[PDB]
Amino acid sequence: DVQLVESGGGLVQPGGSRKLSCSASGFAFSSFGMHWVRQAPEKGLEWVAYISSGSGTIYYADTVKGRFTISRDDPKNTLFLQMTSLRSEDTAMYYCVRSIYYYGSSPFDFWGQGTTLTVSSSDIVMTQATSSVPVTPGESVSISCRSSKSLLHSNGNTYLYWFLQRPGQSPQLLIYRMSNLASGVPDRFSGSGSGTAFTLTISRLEAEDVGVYYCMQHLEYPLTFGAGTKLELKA
Amino acid sequence: ELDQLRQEAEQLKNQIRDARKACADATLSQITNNIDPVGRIQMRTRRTLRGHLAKIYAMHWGTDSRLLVSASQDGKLIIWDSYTTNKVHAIPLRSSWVMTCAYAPSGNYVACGGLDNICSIYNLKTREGNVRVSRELAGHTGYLSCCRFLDDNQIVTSSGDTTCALWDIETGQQTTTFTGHTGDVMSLSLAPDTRLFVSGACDASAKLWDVREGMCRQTFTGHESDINAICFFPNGNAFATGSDDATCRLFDLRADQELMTYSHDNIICGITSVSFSKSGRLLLAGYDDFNCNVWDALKADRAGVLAGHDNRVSCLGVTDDGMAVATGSWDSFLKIWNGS
Amino acid sequence: NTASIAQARKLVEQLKMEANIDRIKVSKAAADLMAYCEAHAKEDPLLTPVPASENPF
Amino acid sequence: LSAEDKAAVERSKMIDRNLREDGEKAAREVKLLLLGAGESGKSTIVKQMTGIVETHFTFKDLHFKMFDVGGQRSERKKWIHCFEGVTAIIFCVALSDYDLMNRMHESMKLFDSICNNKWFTDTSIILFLNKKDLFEEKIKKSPLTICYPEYAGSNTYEEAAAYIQCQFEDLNKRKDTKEIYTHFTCATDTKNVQFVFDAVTDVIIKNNLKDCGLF
Amino acid sequence: SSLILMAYIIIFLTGLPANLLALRAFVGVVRQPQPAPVHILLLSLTLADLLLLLLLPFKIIEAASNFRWYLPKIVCALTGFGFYSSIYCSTWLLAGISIERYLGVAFPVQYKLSRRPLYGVIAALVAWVMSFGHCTIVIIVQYLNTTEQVRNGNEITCYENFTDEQLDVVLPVRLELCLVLFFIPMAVTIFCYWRFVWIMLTQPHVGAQRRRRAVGLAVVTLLNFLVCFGPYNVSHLVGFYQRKSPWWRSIAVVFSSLNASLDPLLFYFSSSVVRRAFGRGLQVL
Ligand SMILES: Cc1noc(C)c1-c1ccc(C(=O)N2[C@@H](c3ccccc3Cl)SC[C@H]2C(=O)O)cc1
Repeated sequence: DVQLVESGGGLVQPGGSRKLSCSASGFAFSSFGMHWVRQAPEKGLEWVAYISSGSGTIYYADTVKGRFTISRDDPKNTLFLQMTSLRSEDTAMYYCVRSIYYYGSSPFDFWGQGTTLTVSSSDIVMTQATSSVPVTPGESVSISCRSSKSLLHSNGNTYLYWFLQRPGQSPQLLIYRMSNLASGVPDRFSGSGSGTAFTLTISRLEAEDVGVYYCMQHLEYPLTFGAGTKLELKA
Repeated sequence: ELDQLRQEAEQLKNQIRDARKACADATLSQITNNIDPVGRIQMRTRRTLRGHLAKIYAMHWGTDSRLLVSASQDGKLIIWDSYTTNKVHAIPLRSSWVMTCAYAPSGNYVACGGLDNICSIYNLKTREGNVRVSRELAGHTGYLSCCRFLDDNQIVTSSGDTTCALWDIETGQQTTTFTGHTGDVMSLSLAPDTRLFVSGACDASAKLWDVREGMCRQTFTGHESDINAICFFPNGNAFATGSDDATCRLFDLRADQELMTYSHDNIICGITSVSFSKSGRLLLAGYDDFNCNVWDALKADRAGVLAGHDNRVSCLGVTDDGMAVATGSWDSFLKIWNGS
Repeated sequence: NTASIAQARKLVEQLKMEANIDRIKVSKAAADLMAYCEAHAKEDPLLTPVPASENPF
Repeated sequence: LSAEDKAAVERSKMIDRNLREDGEKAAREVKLLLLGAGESGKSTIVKQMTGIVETHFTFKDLHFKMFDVGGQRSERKKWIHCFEGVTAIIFCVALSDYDLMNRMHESMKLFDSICNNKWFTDTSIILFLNKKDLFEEKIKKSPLTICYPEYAGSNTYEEAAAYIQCQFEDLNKRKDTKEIYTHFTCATDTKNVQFVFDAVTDVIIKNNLKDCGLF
Repeated sequence: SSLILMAYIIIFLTGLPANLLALRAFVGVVRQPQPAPVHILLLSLTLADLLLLLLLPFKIIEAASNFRWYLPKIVCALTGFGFYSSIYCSTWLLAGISIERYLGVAFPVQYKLSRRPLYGVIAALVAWVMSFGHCTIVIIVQYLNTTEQVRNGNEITCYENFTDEQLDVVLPVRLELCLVLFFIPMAVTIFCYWRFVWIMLTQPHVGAQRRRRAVGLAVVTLLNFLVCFGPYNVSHLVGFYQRKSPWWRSIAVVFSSLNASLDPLLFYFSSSVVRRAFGRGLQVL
């Protein structure tokens, strides 16, 4: 059973330091890449940092570059994120997301539970549709998405990822590479697109399918999540 | 009485030979004289794959014509990415004496076997990032020789106990046992319809079996040494047979007799792998002289020589779309050949 | 002993059924092989080389 | 290359490091093949150190791998090329089987084929003439005339054992490049492992000179 | 001096083409799986020999001019620096190969268990540092003491005519190079080959043909070390006693250049007959 537990959250004064620990159990941590994604209260998702399997390849977001440092302990199966010079804009729920070269891509299938963190006081932009779409069971819903730069690479591969965030639950990957379906995802989800315009179609709607949909691009690094589309029951 | 039964066997053999001669009107060489010759075919290596630390004994292509699996004596199975020359996976093996490998049509499983008489099957789509073994098939006395995948639940396995068997994934039991081979069988090829297969044994005989029942529908003879490789024709009612001598024979299921013989005086080495093209016009066969020879499947005339290995070629492979040819040898090197 | 008798009768039954099967002429079988090669010749990268633009190696 | 393409390339390089580490470690282990004929003292030397049985032991900080292929029950020449390149070949021949067509003639025939095999034209052969204790109690009554008819010596163990060893010594035609080591062991013997260490030491010397280009 | 010119071209026309085949063969082995420490030393020796052969045409220009001619001053300093330092680099590299050979027969178990390509890199780098470091220190002091300072390009030693004053500093330096960069490798090479020969001769389980092809090769390699690199460094000791630069140094350099051409031949072992078969087949085509 794959499990990711995050600990090390609490009240932090501005300008202080704190360490976030994400424990990995039930899978090979050494061969799995790791990502840190934070969600501000009542806001969307944004990438923070990523560490490769061999810890020799590390990237950082522009906002948290320099102040934030990430490290991993393969024998202890624990991910570490040491933070310095915490501001009031860092108040968010941090998620540790595993990644691996799977099916020719690097999906984000499993997401951590997350931990609270409150501080008391050239990039491709992905534009989403309206963030308030009233839906009813039994209907078909299409969610649009746009990208400033074409995601179609020279190898014929389009780097698009679709995520579902249930209310009170960690985000779950549904569609990766704009055409493939993640494991455990019902077949009702379909994805299509060409270059910059993308859409996601659901054949049959269910009461458990509500939540907020997010779109992210893995073209360059610099993975910018979408604004977010929220689906709510009409009744 | 055993002597009377033995004499009756010769009478039945004579009747079969008489029937074959009656149906033998002309020869494929006589009918192919009016067709245009293929000519000279030049093949150049494109991607060379390295990383094996021992001789390569088997190599099977995937359904997508992009993923490649190779087995070596070092005890590791490497899943190669042909397009970019990358290692998708490296499956360690408990036994470093394997001589066969297989790729599932769906790509979810990879099978291997060797002198341990166990056909280990590994899962590639695990929740964890590692490749975990799924089932260890036991029950064979002789050494593993070849294994082929019909679906995700059934696998046909030929061993050195002069007996082929069909296994199950969920339960490690022999669903169907094939008996009738008097010698060691070291190769096996499956039909496109996944209903019949041909096994080449050490008694210079090729036997056609049926998966559903298990009896031998037809038997093919003509060779003078042990048959090391066999491959079904694209169409489905023919196959090419290569033995330890320096000749290759093409047999027709409907004719139940040898069609055309590919041989030359300049070759005195056996064939370790036999493969066909997508259209079936090109016959590719490996050899022990560190060379791979391309034969015309209709005219018995050589079209090209694939000489790029410093050791004996042990395995051959052609993709599903026929857009590439992979050749493995004992020099721990894999090469992909294509035209221009 | 009985092992030889059992083996001998099994081979006789195996050979008897193999002999009594339907067979077609060699020329008819040879023509079918030629027809398949000619029909699929245009879609054979090995026999007919493809340009570098469409060649993925 | 794209973002995920670089990650896939890096993953392949990580496997290359693992393959190199495993290959280097495997190159430091001496590979030995056991080819006893009809359990002629084959199991009495394994304890003194399934189709294939692998026995691993360490002597003088050197890792040894012993492979037993007596249970294959298949054609020998279909897999004898897989073991080509081993450090040495360990051969076990009983000495009390002369009285019991003959059990040593099969051993002589089996020894003749492997010793003259193409894949083993330079591999050292370590003959292990065990069961010498039973030879003392058997040669007193039953002589060697039954096994070998062209024997002119007496029934003494000193000269009869040499005759059996000699018959196993002129069975190879490539005497100028391949050497056969012979030893007389028993159940109580404890120096059998030492002899194998000295036998493989010479093979390492030849390999060492080959690597440096001297030979 | 007439025959000095002739010998240089013979080395150049034979050592250079043979080195490229040797370099191509040795480069592949290092890039081949599981390289040996001796193979790295062999590759380094070929590179040092190739460096010597590259500057050979500069030596061909000399000993054949009519005084006179065209020749720069910076080129003289750089050509002499590369040519002579490569001799000392090859001297230490050859001693390294002799060390590996001795450790093979003497300690086959330890050599097999404790061999890594890293040791070959360190052994080569010691030869690179010792040979080039001493020459670089010599070259910088020359210009630091010359009237033109703040540079290291050198303005002396274009034909090695020290008239009456610089002899007080070259001879102590020449003695130091011979005693350090030559005698230390010479002591190791002689001792290692002497022990190796007396070990393989007394080795019980070695074929008669193997011994002849092994002891003979070791003697030839040892003889080449004492003949090619002998007169060049002996003159250093003779110069100090005679208080003058010996006049026969030019002939001694030619002997050192013989090692660059002869070394590929020493490595042209049984694979050579494959080239003869390859050459015979090429002639047929
Ligand atoms: C004069 C003077 N003033 O300070 C120093 C120091 C010197 C001085 C100059 C020359 C030498 C000298 O004999 N060499 C040196 C040299 C290296 C590179 C290029 C040319 C040369 Cl000649 S190493 C080989 C040897 C030679 O080539 O035979 C010694 C000392």
